[PDB]
Amino acid sequence: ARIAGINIPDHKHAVIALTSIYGVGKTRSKAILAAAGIAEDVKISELSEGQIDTLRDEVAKFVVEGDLRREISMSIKRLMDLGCYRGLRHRRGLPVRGQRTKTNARTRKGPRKPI
RNA sequence: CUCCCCGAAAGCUAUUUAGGUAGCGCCUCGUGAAUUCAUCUCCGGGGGUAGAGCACUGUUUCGGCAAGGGGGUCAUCCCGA
Ligand SMILES: [K+]
Ligand SMILES: [K+]
Ligand SMILES: [K+]
Ligand SMILES: [K+]
Ligand SMILES: [K+]
Ligand SMILES: [K+]
Ligand SMILES: [Mg+2]
Ligand SMILES: [Mg+2]
Ligand SMILES: [Mg+2]
Ligand SMILES: [Mg+2]
Ligand SMILES: [Mg+2]
Ligand SMILES: [Mg+2]
Repeated sequence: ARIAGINIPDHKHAVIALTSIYGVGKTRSKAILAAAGIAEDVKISELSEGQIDTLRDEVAKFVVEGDLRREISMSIKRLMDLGCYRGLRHRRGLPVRGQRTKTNARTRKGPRKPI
């Protein structure tokens, strides 16, 4: 119950439990169990250590966790120092994908700030 | 009424005490006991004043160095220069 440096739940199906890894969604979690030869509905509790290791190498094929967290942070970093319009939206906390800001946009702005 | 000898104090402590009083200090008279007491010289002592000084406690002026702080020029998301 220790993959990619983190601990994954033991009472959950293998397909659901693997999604606890930053960088592995339901699709990738479905591919890994396929690449290892394990069913999806099997709890990782009753998984032999001879099987967990066969999952760890497959997870190594993907850029997950801190390496992904550094790639995403670098991508944003590249826009912000560039001065491009997208990086200016990241600077000012506004939405970047051309959404309306007259109303809404509270996910990027946060809760309301009275005058 | 007279003569002879010595000769103060106006301090301390306490006091419904403060211009009163009490004990002590200072005056007198008597008795007793030590080279007892004083001056000077030499010897043994502690000292924290005068003066001086500025390590300490504070205060003070000038210069040097400078953490830092602030005021600005950009930068500005974080940086920062
Ligand atoms: K818009
Ligand atoms: K008296
Ligand atoms: K007497
Ligand atoms: K004599
Ligand atoms: K002497
Ligand atoms: K001094
Ligand atoms: Mg999806
Ligand atoms: Mg639109
Ligand atoms: Mg006389
Ligand atoms: Mg009384
Ligand atoms: Mg009276
Ligand atoms: Mg003096």
